[PDB]
Order: sequence, then C-alpha cells, then structure tokens
Amino acid sequence: GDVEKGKKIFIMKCSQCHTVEKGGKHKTGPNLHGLFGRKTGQAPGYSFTAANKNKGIIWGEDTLMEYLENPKKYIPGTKMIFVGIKKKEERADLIAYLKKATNE
Ligand code: MH0
Repeated sequence: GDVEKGKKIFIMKCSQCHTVEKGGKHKTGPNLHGLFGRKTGQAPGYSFTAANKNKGIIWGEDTLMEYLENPKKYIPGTKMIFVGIKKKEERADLIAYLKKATNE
C-alpha cells in the first residue's frame, strides 16, 4: 500500500476520467482536490451528484475501501460509472497514492 505502486492503479483504471493536478482541471470526472478529511457533492466546480455529501462519514482509508468494492451501493446515487475493484491490495495502494497527491 504505497504511492509508487498506487499510481499504477489510478493511471490504469481511473485517470481516463479523473485528475489529481494542483490548481485543478475538469474531465469525465473530478480533480480529487483535497478529497481526504471531508464529504464531497458540493465543490465550486466538482461533484454534482450529492449522496457524496449526505453519506454521514468522510473519505478515508476504510471508507474508500468499501466504496471501491462496489461504488453505486455505498453511494446510492452517483455518476461514478465503475463496477468494483476485486482486490483489497490494489485498493490499498490506490488510497496510499491519493493521500500523497490530493494533500500535496
Ligand atoms: C469515468 C467513467 C469514471 C471512472 C472510470 C472513474 C474511476 C475512478 N473513480 Fe470516480 N467518479 C466520480 C466520483 C468519484 C469519487 C468522489 C469524487 C468527488 O466527489 O469529488 C471518488 C473518490 C472516485 N470517483 C474515485 C475513483 C477511482 C479511484 C477510480 C478508479 C478505480 C464521479 C461522481 C462525481 C459527480 O457527481 O460529478 C464521476 C462522474 C466519476 C467518474 C469516473 N470515475
């Protein structure tokens, strides 16, 4: 579960829709800008589906694991078009990379 292993998850499955670039840009999906320590569904340019706001718990290390197991069930109302990440090891490298890049 680290950054260098973890970018090889996001760049493969995710970067086709998302970015993690400082100063922000827009794609099929949001820029992840300061994702950790918050709920989303509200930002000046991002997260237009809002079950992301109403889920009662933040993005963190054991909430992204269970979201990424099956997205449309953990957030029952999202534009996240992705079925689920079968491995927990890959989810753990992915979350590690995002904690380095979203806080940067
Ligand atoms: C484009 C079809 C698409 C792919 C592929 C994709 C992969 C991954 N996502 Fe997505 N994603 C959305 C929301 C999230 C989300 C919350 C972001 C926020 O609220 O700012 C997270 C943490 C996340 N996605 C993570 C991953 C990830 C890792 C991968 C690869 C496994 C939304 C919903 C936001 C909105 O309402 O606009 C969209 C549109 C979305 C698209 C895609 N994600």
